[PDB]
Amino acid sequence: KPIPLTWKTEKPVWVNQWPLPKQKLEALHLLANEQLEKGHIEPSFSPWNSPVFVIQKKSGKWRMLTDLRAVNALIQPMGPLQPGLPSPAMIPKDWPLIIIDLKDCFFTIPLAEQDCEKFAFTIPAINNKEPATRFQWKVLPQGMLNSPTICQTFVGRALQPVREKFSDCYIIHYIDDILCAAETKDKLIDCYTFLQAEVANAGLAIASDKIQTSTPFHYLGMQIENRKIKPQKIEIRKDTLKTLNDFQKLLGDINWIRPTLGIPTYAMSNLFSILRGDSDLNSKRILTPEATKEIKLVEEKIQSAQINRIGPLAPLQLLIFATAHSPTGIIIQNTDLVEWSFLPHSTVKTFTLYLDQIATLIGQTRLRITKLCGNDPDKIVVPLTKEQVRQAFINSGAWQIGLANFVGIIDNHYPKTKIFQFLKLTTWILPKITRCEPLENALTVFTDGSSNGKAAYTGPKERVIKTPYQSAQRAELVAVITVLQDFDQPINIISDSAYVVQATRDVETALIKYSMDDQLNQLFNLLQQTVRKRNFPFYITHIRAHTNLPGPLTKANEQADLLVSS
Amino acid sequence: PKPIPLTWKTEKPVWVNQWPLPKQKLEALHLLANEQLEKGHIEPSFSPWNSPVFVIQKKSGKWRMLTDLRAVNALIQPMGPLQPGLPSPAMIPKDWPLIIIDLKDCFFTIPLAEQDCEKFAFTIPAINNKEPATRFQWKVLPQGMLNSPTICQTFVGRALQPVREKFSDCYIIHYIDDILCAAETKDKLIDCYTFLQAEVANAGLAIASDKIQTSTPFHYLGMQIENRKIKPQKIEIRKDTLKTLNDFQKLLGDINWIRPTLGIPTYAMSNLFSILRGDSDLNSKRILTPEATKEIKLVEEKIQSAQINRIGPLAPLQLLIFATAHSPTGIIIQNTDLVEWSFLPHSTVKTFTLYLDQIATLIGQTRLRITKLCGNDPDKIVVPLTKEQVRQAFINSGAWQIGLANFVGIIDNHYPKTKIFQFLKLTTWILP
DNA sequence: GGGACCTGAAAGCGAAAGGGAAA
DNA sequence: TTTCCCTTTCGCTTTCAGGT
Ligand SMILES: Nc1ccn([C@H]2C[C@H](O)[C@@H](COP(=O)(O)OP(=O)(O)OP(=O)(O)O)O2)c(=O)n1
Ligand SMILES: [K+]
Ligand SMILES: [K+]
Ligand SMILES: [K+]
Ligand SMILES: [K+]
Ligand SMILES: [K+]
Ligand SMILES: [K+]
Ligand SMILES: [K+]
Ligand SMILES: [Mg+2]
Ligand SMILES: [Mg+2]
Ligand SMILES: [Mg+2]
Repeated sequence: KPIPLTWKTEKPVWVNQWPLPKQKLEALHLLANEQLEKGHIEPSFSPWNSPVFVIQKKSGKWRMLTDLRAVNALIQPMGPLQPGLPSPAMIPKDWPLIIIDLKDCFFTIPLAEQDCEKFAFTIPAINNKEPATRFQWKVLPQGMLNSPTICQTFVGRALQPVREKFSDCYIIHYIDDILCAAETKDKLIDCYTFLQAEVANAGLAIASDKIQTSTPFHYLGMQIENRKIKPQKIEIRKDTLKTLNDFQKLLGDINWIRPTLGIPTYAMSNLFSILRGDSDLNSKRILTPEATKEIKLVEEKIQSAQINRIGPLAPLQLLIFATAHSPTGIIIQNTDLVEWSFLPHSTVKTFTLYLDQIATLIGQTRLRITKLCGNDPDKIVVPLTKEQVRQAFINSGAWQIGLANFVGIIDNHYPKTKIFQFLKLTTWILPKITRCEPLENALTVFTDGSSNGKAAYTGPKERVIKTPYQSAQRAELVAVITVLQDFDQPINIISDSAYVVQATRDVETALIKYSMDDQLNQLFNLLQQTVRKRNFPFYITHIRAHTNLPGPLTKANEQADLLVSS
Repeated sequence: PKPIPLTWKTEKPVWVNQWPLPKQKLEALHLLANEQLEKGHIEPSFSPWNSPVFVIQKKSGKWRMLTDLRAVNALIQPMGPLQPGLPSPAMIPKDWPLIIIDLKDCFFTIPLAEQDCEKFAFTIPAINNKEPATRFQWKVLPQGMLNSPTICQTFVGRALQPVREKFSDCYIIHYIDDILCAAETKDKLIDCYTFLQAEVANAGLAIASDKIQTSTPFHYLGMQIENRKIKPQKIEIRKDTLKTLNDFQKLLGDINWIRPTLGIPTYAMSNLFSILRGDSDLNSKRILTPEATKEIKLVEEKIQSAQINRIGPLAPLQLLIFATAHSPTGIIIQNTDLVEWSFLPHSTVKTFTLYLDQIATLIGQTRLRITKLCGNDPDKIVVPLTKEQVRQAFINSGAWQIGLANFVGIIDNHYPKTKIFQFLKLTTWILP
């Protein structure tokens, strides 16, 4: 018995049929009468009416749609069943396979008797002088919000016995697009024969004109060979790049092929950055020569790059590369690429630390590998020493969450292949200049700053600066920068501002967020260059601001505070 | 007994995404779902509601399915102190014998109203999305939802409602995870009991006959006070870590800042605060004198003094976890009151090289303790984790899954804004 | 102008919180 | 004692791609 809809309200709604152009009206008539012939639609007397219209298929044929917005608003949603595309890479390499696409899928699945009255419509007359003929759907209308859940449930039940009888067959099912793969051509034939029976028993028809048995196959937007896989779509809009909307179109194009063709987040930095500005789709945007170098590099990668069908018996490995901007991950089986794993260009925090990004990526890519092949990787390769992994397990909460229950191997031996050599790396993975603890036998500098724009340090040498800033924090960051410049030696730094202390201690390995205050971005950027250009290490900590306790650190903090008054 | 439907703040469906799981756990999920399908406790679902599920392997090798019902529970509409003119535990005649049922010993199979089943939905995902997910909904209340106090209290009230009425002479009540039925004559009682046993078995409450206990009010009320009593704790600032100027300056900053709130005169910690005098090098050594030690004991005494004697009886408890060095610290609180401190037993700490594991183990242990003190889970656990880090922990950490099994309260990282609680968060405490 | 459901990515912005001065 | 100074972090809107 088929799945009935739940209705909020029984008050019928009438939405007027709208006019159609001759060519489209003929097509509507052509399809509408054929469904009648098949008994998929029936004459209607219902006080409900929804518009119907046509659009072009890729076939070149037309599609009968029902504009069911007002009717859908009265139907309880069902839960979704397939969050994203299957990956072809998990179809075991060198396995013969067949691709099936059911004919007028939604229309072959019956509606519960009582719901048919609600999916009623008006077909205009070929002639503007002659009256309209009215029908209703007895089958899933293309336009109904639950048609997809119902179609998935119906076909899935039909395929379930095929899955059970051929447990060694790889069977992908997306809505009505279906793949079948087996080890041997004989095993594929037994598998397929069983399938034909079961789809027919459920009253579903295989489109014979559109069956695939032979390389090269096309499935869910991918070109699939015996081993090699690439996106079908081999072209990005690069010609006319004058508006915001033009760049939105090109970057959406590139995004879709990123995961298979291996474009790192840093290689698109210049293109992504041009998206910033006026919200109007028609706002002008200039193509920069850096943005163009980026499009050349993408275009070369489209031609060369690929992913690979895997052995069904071997586990996967995860490689994490210390790439510029943010780490990059590759899911791999020995030398064969499965998928690239990438991080967002824009960030949440002001200061996103590279070690937390590694840990986030390992967690996200572990889940993806688990989704692809049903297990963690047997090995995760990280651009970290034994000692740094040890320190990360002790000190990083993100690393602990990232690698919780990871039973395999962590190591830093990358494949000796040349293929990854092009990837642009960073050396700012972990803090090497910024110290966790005070340095031994080192000068102590004390910094402060005021909303009057004055900044100073004191201790073994003194200085006051007039800074352009009207913030105490911004003034003090200029003091901290001057301290890191004027003490070409190991230094300890004590500041009263939590803010200055956290920024200074975190910038070395940080992704600095693009804030709407450029002035602050320039300051954090200068602070970061200052730390990175150091010859010697430094350590910075917080003193509570106005304690008036005894001791030398209070004394010097009070000197700094006086140096930046009035 | 036609089930009454639950009260909801909103009818807007909440969908929390199921995450991929490895085959072994997907196989275990299908196995357990079929087991429950055969008992008629779940059925196939098309709901727009979804709550995530995960499976925990016992050492037996068997799996148990847990559901994260936080999102669904947050939408339950709480009810008021229904049947408040019913008798209190104090008002029974001490000459009467008392029958004691422990609801933790029992098993609950509470049928849901047709309309409520859809809200308790979940998904088993498919490897690689190669097939549509299998979806299901509970036809009986999932056991975790009993940790909502409202639901539990309402259910037992309805279950006891007819037995109480008919047996006017009998006094039958639900006191803090114990169902009590007591009458003056031993045999007048046994009649009342066996009616009740049969009545609540009809509503879905399995009662364990072996586990049942018998005893007088005076023994009960008196033991109850000793069973659920707050542990007085002579808590101290940890001193072994205090070695350098930098250690003392940080700690004495936080002490001096909280000092007014503790009512310690400014001049009265001069021996302590003078330790800052000397070598300006941050790693230069400093030692507490006996005098300085006695001044630290003033701050410890005031912190000890904040611990309440007895909990308020209406208000739920909360748990704060702090990410202190070595091993994490918990504090049980009832809103702004400090109740009691919670630690891992010190012997076990070196066993867990994953700090995350220790957070999870502490939460499980303290949840049990909180249940002992008040009869319920805390309604909030405050952790040093962002919502994204909580979500990743549920996914990756087996320790986290075990520790937060059947938790339906709030998990967040919003700590109190009271000065004392800010001071405790900045300092490290231990109990010798 | 004209349907449904899913996935991923980008920037910008409004809501709410953290901290620590101000009422 | 709550009730505002900002600033930073989080959630959501609004574009683009893509799948049957
Ligand atoms: N733009 C689209 C494309 C597809 N579908 C849904 C309804 C279709 O029934 C199903 C499969 O799409 P097809 O392209 O296979 O269309 P048909 O099922 O009509 O198949 P065919 O053209 O082979 O008859 O997906 C949809 O609602 N809207
Ligand atoms: K199915
Ligand atoms: K950025
Ligand atoms: K900051
Ligand atoms: K949803
Ligand atoms: K209970
Ligand atoms: K879907
Ligand atoms: K944009
Ligand atoms: Mg089709
Ligand atoms: Mg300062
Ligand atoms: Mg005032």
